[PDB]
Amino acid sequence: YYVDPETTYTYQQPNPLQDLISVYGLDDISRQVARTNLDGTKAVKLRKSYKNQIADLSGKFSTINFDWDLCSSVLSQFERS
Amino acid sequence: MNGNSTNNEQLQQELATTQDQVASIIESFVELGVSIYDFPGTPEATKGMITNLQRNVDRLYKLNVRSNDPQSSLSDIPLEVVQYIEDGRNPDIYTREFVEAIRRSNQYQRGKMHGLKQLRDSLADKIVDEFPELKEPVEDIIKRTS
Amino acid sequence: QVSLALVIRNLTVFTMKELAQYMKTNVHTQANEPNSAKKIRFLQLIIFLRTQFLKLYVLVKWTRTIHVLIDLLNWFRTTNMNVNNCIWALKSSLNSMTNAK
Repeated sequence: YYVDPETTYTYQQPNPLQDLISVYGLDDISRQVARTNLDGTKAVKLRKSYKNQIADLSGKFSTINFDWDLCSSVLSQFERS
Repeated sequence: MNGNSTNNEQLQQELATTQDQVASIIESFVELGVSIYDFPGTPEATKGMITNLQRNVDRLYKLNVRSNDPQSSLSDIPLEVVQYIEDGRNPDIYTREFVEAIRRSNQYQRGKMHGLKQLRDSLADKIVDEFPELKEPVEDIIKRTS
Repeated sequence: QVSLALVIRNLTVFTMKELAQYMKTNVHTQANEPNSAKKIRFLQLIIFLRTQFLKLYVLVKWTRTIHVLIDLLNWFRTTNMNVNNCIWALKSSLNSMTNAK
């Protein structure tokens, strides 16, 4: 009854059965931040936030219309007092 | 292929320049804070403070101008990422766990696809077996699905 | 998608507004307050602005690393809740059609 030879359904693209990571050559970043290396050992220690991305900079991150000349002069007068 | 590589190189160079400028701004701010904390009040120190403030303002203005260029290659950060990065760490466990959930979802998808495939294969086989007269549409059904 | 240039411009505008407000407050603040407290407040404001600019620095570094993982991640998420929505729609359809049974 509903068998229509004119109604053809095409495969969904991209196919989830195939390796969707390698479809567009998207393996570099996945390998970069992979859970484990090819041998299964842990690559780097893992944590949560962005703090360790600023550790190289100097500092102690323990806890994580307009007249510029006039303001500079005011600050200079305040400091000289 | 060459155009994509050239665009990537230009974007990387622009981002490296922005990174260097912001690092210089941060270093200048650190020096400004150090001078403020250890300010002796001498006129030379006051002139140095004024010069440092002017340099910081000029650097910030230049960064704002360059980063706002429509032709620059700079032109997603979800709020959940901002919430997660507020915990004083090295940002890896969020990606680890969420990629693990992604892989679990993908494995579930593949397993359910295999299960459904075997389901409809067996159903087609038995419908052909006990109902040969409907065998011809069933294969077409596969052609309608596959 | 939010453009990085717009975010940078908004951050710079907010920094300028905060600096202008701080300068104005120091202007109309009575001179009886010691200069040490004003210097400490200015240092704290500078530290906060530096922290915001360092967050922008980290975002810039992330974009330099950048989208491939982000694109795959978003596509897989979309597939996941599309499957979940299909399951929920199936359950709702059966619940509705049980009456017609």
